[PDB]
Order: sequence, then C-alpha cells, then structure tokens
Amino acid sequence: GKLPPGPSPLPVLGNLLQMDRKGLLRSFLRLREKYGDVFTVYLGSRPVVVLCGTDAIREALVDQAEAFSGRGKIAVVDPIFQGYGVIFANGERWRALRRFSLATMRDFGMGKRSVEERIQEEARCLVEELRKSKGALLDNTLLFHSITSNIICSIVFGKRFDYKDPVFLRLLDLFFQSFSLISSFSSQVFELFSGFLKYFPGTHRQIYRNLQEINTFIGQSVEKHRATLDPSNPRDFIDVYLLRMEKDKSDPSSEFHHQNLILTVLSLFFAGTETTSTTLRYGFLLMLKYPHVTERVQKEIEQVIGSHRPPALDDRAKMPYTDAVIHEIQRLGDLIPFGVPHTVTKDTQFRGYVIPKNTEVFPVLSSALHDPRYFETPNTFNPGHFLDANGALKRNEGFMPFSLGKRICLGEGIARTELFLFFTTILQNFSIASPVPPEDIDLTPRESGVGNVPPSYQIRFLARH
Ligand code: HEM
Ligand SMILES: *C(=O)Cc1ccc(C(C)(C)C)cc1
Repeated sequence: GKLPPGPSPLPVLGNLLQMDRKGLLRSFLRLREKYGDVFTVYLGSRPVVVLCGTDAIREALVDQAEAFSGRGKIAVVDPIFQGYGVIFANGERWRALRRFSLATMRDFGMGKRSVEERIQEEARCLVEELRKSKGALLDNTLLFHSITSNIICSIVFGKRFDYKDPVFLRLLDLFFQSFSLISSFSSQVFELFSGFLKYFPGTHRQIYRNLQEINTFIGQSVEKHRATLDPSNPRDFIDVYLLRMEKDKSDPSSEFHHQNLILTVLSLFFAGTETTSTTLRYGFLLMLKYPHVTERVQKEIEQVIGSHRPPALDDRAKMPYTDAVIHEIQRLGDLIPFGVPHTVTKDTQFRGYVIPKNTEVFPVLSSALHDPRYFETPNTFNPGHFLDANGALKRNEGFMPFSLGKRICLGEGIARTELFLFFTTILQNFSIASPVPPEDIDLTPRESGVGNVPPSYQIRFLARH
C-alpha cells in the first residue's frame, strides 16, 4: 500500500532540501500545502508521518487511538531519558508508569481538593510576593515558574520552596534555559543529523548538562526521603515509589528501577513546572496587548467572585468569558506546536495508506489550534471562538493543546486548574501595565521549535482597592 505522499528523500539527508529554513514547524506547514493534510517527510534516514488539521489528528489519535499510542525519541533529550521515565517510556513500562504516576498524584491532590487548596494557597503567596514589590518593573518569568512548580513539588517532593530560596531558583533557571535550548534552532537541526552532530560540542550538550544537574538534585532528594521513609504514612510521589519498590523485592522485571524514579520525577518536575507557567506568561502578554479583554475579565471576577475571597475552582463554571480567554490564551499560545513524537505500534491502515510498525507520527497540534475549518479568524486572539450566541462556553473540536488519545497529558487536570486559579487571583488583586503600548506588543515567539517560548517582557502588577 505504501506510505502517505511526501517529497522523495535523498540518501542520508532525506528531505533536508524540501525543509524550510525557519524551522520544523514552518517546514511541515509548507509541505502540507503541496502534499496535503497527511504526508511523509524524511528527517534524515527517518520516515515520519505528519498529521495536519483537526480531523487528521483525531482520526488517528482518537479513533484508532490504539495504534497511534507509541512514543518517539526527541533528539536532544533522548540522551538523558533513553526510553525511560513516564514521558518517554513505551509499552508495558509506560502503561505501568502512567498507571502509577497518574494514581500517585490522586493520592496527594489530583482528586482536586488538597491540590486546589495548595494552588489557592500558592496564589496567596504570589499576591503577597507581588504586592511587596510595590508594582515596579519585574520579569515575571522566574516568579511564574515558581508558583506552578511548587504545585508539582507539593506532590512529588512534599515540600515547597521559597520564592527566593537559592537552590530553588537554580532549579527553575535550569528548566527555563533547558526549554529554550530544546526549542532552539540547533535542537531542530540536531533532530535530523544527531548521529553526526552528537560527536561535536553544541547546544544539545549544554542540554545534557542542565538536565543532569536537575537529576543530581532529584537523586539527592530521593535519598533524603529514603532515609526517612515511613510506610504507614507516605508523604509524596517519592515515598510511594520507594514503597512500590519495596513491595517488589525480588521481581527483576518490575518496571520500577532507580532509573524510572530518577527519570519519571524528572519528567513530572519538568513538565509540571515548565509549560503550565510559560502559558501563564504568554497569557499576561496578551493581557497587556488587548486590555479591553482584561477589564472584562475583571468585571467577571467581580460579578462572580467579588473582592473578599480567593477565586475557587467551581467559580470557573460561572465565568464563561474568563474561561474563554483562558482557552484562547492556550490556543494561540501553542507551547507544543508539533506535540510529542508519536509512533504506531501495529502496522496501521490509515486513510488508505499503510504505516509500518514503529514508524513515527508527528501530530501537528498547532495546525489544529489554527484550523480555519474549526476557527473563524484563527490568526487573532479571540475569546469569541469559545462562546455561543448567548455568551456561554462553547466546546471546539479543534482545541487540543493537551493533545488527544491514550497519550493525553497527565497535567490536563492540574494545569487547567493552575491556569484558572492563577489567572484570576492575580487579576483580582492586580492590574497589569507595561511601557510597551498594546499596539507595539509582539507575540512572536522568541524561540519556535518543539516548544514555543514567548519573548521575555517587563511588566508590573499594580495593587487594587
Ligand atoms: C499548560 C500546561 C501543559 C500543557 C499545555 C501540556 C502539554 C502536553 C502535551 C502536548 C503532551 C504530549 C501530547 C502527546 O503525547 O501527544 C503532554 C504529556 C505529558 N504531560 Fe504535559 N502539559 C502541561 C502541563 C503538565 C503538567 C502540570 C504535568 C504534571 C504535573 C504534565 C505531565 C505530563 C506527562 C507525564 C506527559 C506524558 C504522558 C504520556 O506520555 O503518556 N504536563 N503534555
Ligand atoms: C512544557 O512541558 C514544556 C516541555 C515539554 C516537554 C519537555 C520534554 C519532553 C521533557 C523535553 C520539556 C519541556
């Protein structure tokens, strides 16, 4: 039957000649226009099936969600992970690392209460930290990273850190830079010709280091727990893991090594801290660019929540507009443009084509968030996309920033919450302004790649009365 259509690949370099010089994302979209919604591009000696548009990403990830449930390697970070840990695990190892990781969070707040009170509590510390700066010029990057990070730490590490704790900031600064580098041009280059470049110095190297430092700290805490582990009273993801580890003294085919702990924690620590926050950050840029939206987002925080209490979770259900503004931020944000590398397990008959077992599939999520089919004016910040004539939230098929299928984000729950509770609580005690006029605001991503890092802007949170 053969693979989907796609430019013929030269030996070794593959389609290095049909790519675009702007990046993997821009390259895929250009290939889409000539070869369709489902095409095969060769990233080196690698045949990968690209999926563009809402319908093409669902017909695979949702309706044949079993064949497309495989995970692929990422050039730069594969060295660290090597198929280990919950994010890059595959097969039985994955199923059980998800089964665990997922149900571990549930034991510590993923049931959305003891976590809500944690997020709420964190916002309280944010509001106090910001109010203390008297609303001067600050880069909200390292501070937003903190609030979202402490939420996964409240679960995976038990403790939380201080916004000024030295060891804590170093951890966060690493996650910030490690994400930029991974999303940089060279990382996308390294994706194609890793087999050659991996012998020379470059960014892919400073990535290995950066993460190995967070690994050093991870193990350093894993031991700090080990020596104080009380079985009758597990404290966090670690303890429970060390326990599921103790209940398997003999089985050498348990998928719970020291490896999977050091690497699963890394995944949750990273993922949890990182994307939830850059989304909060990208968000507040829009909130400066389209201020009339900010005012209306506040008029709702007022009409529904008031000024006395904090924003609680159930409040989101009674704030249609604000739920849409968050949704749109998340849509035009698009922190993970082409998703995380998928692969097919079985030989998959799909749209007339046959995709070989273990062939990689790239779900172009960005192409679904921007599908003209499912969005009027896809190219502009528009809270209306998610509103019916009445003014109540309207589900949109094309809204998948967390992706779809048996491989959907675990942070779906905590993230969407962190977003809302953090977005409102801030806008409830602060109003934002920047020296850069709404007209001169440039949403254009400082770095566009596997991730989509927004520029770093100066902003100030002005107290309210
Ligand atoms: C705005 C916030 C977030 C966004 C947009 C996001 C997005 C994504 C995406 C696109 C994927 C992979 C999609 C795919 O497999 O096709 C993913 C997977 C994953 N996320 Fe996130 N994420 C966010 C926050 C979080 C948080 C807070 C956590 C944990 C606390 C987390 C943990 C994970 C894990 C463990 C996976 C891999 C699951 C698997 O491979 O089966 N993420 N996320
Ligand atoms: C949000 O999570 C940013 C992000 C996503 C995925 C990764 C990995 C997959 C660990 C490289 C890093 C940062």
